[PDB]
Amino acid sequence: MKINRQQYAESYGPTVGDEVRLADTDLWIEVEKDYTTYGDEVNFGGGKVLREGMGENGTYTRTENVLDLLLTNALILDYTGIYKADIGVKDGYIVGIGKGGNPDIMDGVTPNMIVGTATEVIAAEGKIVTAGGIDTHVHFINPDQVDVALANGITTLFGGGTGPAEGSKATTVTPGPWNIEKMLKSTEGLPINVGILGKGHGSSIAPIMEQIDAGAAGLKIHEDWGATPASIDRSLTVADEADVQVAIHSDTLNEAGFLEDTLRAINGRVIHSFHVEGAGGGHAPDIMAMAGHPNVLPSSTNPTRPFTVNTIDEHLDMLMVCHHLKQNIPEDVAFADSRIRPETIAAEDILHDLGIISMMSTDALAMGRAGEMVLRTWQTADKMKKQRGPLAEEKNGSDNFRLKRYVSKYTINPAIAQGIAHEVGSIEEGKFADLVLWEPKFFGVKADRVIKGGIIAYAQIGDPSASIPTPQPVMGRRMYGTVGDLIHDTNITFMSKSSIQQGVPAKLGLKRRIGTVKNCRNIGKKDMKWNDVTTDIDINPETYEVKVDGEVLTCEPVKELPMAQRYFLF
Amino acid sequence: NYIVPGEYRVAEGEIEINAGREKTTIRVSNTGDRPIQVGSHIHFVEVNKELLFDRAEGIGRRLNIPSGTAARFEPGEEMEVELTELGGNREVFGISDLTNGSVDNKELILQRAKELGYKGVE
Amino acid sequence: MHLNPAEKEKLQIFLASELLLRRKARGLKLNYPEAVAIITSFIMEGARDGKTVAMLMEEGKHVLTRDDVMEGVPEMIDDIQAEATFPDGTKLVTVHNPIS
Ligand code: NI
Ligand code: NI
Repeated sequence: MKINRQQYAESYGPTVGDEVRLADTDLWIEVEKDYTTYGDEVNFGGGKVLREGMGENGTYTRTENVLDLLLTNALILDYTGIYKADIGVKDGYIVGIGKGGNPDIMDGVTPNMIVGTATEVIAAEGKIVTAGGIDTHVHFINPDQVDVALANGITTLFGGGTGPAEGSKATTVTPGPWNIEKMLKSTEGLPINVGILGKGHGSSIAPIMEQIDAGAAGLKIHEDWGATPASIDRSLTVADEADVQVAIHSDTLNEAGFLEDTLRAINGRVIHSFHVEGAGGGHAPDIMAMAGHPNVLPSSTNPTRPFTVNTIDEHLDMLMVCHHLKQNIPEDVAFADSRIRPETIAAEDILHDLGIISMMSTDALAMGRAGEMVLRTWQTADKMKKQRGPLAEEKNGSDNFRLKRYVSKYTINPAIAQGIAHEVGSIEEGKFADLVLWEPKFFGVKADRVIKGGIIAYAQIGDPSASIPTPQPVMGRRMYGTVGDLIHDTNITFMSKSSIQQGVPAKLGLKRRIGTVKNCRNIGKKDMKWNDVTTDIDINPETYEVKVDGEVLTCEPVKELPMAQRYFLF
Repeated sequence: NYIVPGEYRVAEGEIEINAGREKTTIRVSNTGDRPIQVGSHIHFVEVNKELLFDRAEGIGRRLNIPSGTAARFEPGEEMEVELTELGGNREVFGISDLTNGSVDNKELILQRAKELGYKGVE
Repeated sequence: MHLNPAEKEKLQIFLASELLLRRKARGLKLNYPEAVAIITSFIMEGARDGKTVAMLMEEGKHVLTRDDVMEGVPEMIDDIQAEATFPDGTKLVTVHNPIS
């Protein structure tokens, strides 16, 4: 007996060779392989397969290869591939990617993916499943920012801040032992994974280091605190001892040095370069030249992504209003004009497409949108396909190569850069079960269900008083993973090795899972999945033209984007 | 070219289910006065007692229908269905408690079925 | 007023439908959330008028047409479901393929 492909895909989600459009973009992803056994697909419901004696095993105890949760029929989009599989979760972690069910009567069942009495089922047929987004440029300014991030599929926030204090409104910094301890305590009630950055500023080691020992997971060097050679140097020395990452927003003003001076202070050490294009901050006008170096892990923030006809106007004014600039004072305007450049923003689209900028991030509430990292990543990929055509490396009509290059920017690469990719950042066996389900029509726009540590934390769901959950109004809502003590077991506080060894979690009464920051001083640009290109980026000091391999990198701004007015109420 | 957000573009061809497994066609009759609907993956010899068919032919088999679908028998309806072979370890536990072990034990399964009145044992 | 949880949530559907109707009245092609809001509020107000579930299931397919909405919106909306207090208590209305 045979099933035609259209019918197959409607029932079980797509299978090998089938393609799916991402939202209302022009981008197509193709199923590369499928772990199922045709005819023994898992599914749940009345008269369906996962029933006792059938696709559900009625013999094994939980410990005997039985799952806590099976996501059936997922279309996985990840750096590791675009393929169809069942996903098995146990103790909060992804334990199996393969074929789930009952070995009694089914062929091809992954041995530790038994559906038993202990197993919960999530039907992923017809959905795209990705890792939770890793946002490594977060300002902790307003607690309402967390649902905003969860609704666009972000599950980890790395950054700093104490709320709406001017230090935190400008810089991703939680300064000093006491602020760090207070924000670790605050973090106990935020339904998302968190890592806190201390102030990467000082001329003595101790003041910096004590922040790491208190529980910070890394450091931020920002020009508003003095992004000087000394502060860069001391932070990187602390980082190299502590095994944590340093992010940098360099000296825009070129006050103590030009880009080459900042690079000489860095001295070959590993560093994460935030908003590398430089509209978000950085040596004017040539900070984006950092993205060509081997020891730099480069990210963009999102308001420049991608280059649109309103981008410059909105930035020029944004910059003026947050710096209290005046169009009357000539220096103020020369400053704005040196910082907000059409030439570098256009080239940032193309550096993303080439794999030269490895990561995306938000800059949430400081100069970036908390719920648009995922959104703008895909809008950028879509714009580049239209302007540059499919990358040479593509297949059929698939955009699979570009899709793995771009999903990597907000999942695995940020995790790698921050020393937390043993726990999060990709759909792989042995990693925390932070998983986002998307309807294809809403892909990258609004997440269906966000799973945190193997329990749903956030969902687009309807009237709580109705007979069923689908009646209006359907809106993003916190789920049971966020309630009571469950918020501790489904989320991770990422901390330095020294704060963990010193018993900070116990000193402060932290109940959240504690994740260890590690392995981030011996990585480089070569470790950025699908985005590992090192090259000589030239930024002309007079015209701000960007050249890579002797060619000018230019593209036009677009008037319209997908994943925009078809979806949003405002 | 009209954009349907999230639409599929499926490849050409058909998907063959339960490929390379032996198929068997049998006649089954619902001798009861209420409707019986049977799922794809229930061990076929352990279905409702009132379904009359050669019970030996259900052993170690299930319906050869798309995973998660079911065959329906109205009161008094007789029709042919096609079965396919169970896979994996070819063991069945629970359900109607007729097998509880290997499906190779046909005489034991048929003895339990006959004693409990599952219609159609020789 | 003694508002319960659902009454207040559902007020927001009415509001979103007022917003969308204004947008439609100044000539715009409606988007996904706007179309859903207009059809949902139509159903709720029809239940408040005393229509039957079967009447609203028919009428709901004629509130907005494809030329009222953006490209692809018809195909994004497979159904619209809403629960409202009819004269005989709360009932569920499901409008299948409301826009074609
Ligand atoms: Ni910055
Ligand atoms: Ni920032």
